[PDB]
Amino acid sequence: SMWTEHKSPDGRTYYYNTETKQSTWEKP
Amino acid sequence: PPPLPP
Repeated sequence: SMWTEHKSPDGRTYYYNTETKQSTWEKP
Repeated sequence: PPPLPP
């Protein structure tokens, strides 16, 4: 729960968990 | 903005 959608500068789709404050790759 | 994952 609590995630953010952003596009990695390299040209990828990454997400950031704002529930624990961590960075993750690909939809969880 | 949030940091990118490794």
